[PDB]
Amino acid sequence: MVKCDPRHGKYMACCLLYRGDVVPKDVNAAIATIKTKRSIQFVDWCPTGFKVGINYQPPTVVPGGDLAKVQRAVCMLSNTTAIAEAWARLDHKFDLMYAKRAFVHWYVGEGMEEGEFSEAREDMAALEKDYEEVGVDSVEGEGEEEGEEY
Amino acid sequence: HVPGGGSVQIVYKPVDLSKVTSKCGSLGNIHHKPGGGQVEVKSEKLDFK
Repeated sequence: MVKCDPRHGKYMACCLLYRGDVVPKDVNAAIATIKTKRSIQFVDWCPTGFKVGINYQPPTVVPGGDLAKVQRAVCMLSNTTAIAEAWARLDHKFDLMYAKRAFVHWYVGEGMEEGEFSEAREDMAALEKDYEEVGVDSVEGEGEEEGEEY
Repeated sequence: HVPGGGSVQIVYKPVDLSKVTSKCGSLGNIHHKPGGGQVEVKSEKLDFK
């Protein structure tokens, strides 16, 4: 329900949030088999990727409207390297108009400064390197290493 | 006496348009003005220094 594809990076953190007809074994096995899938890839430093909540109470819906009942439901909250493509979209979209100084006069006519505008873009150029570094497989020499097979 | 009249002269006079002079605003020009400035000066290449 963010459109960036989670194949495009690596999970760091997850929270599962169940409601209704759910028992904790069923969940532990749902999580372990997602954990097993190294296609559901996690950053190569993360071991304990999941946090888990379980409510007894089901979601009710509003009457007459588009959302229908289920016996069990799940929300999920997950931090992932794959969203660096949308931050890169917010880079590119800023850079293309700011190279021309397009729409600037509306903000600067409220007395805001060109200095602050440039620091905001600079903080997001740091943010691109923040997502990129957590994306590194904890490299600390001149290459990477492996056992016999993954 | 010699009758038959003396002489009488005709009223006739030559004509000219007097090299007359007026105003003309259009006569004071032969060339058009050069164009305005078609070039951007605000653009920036966004180098992180």
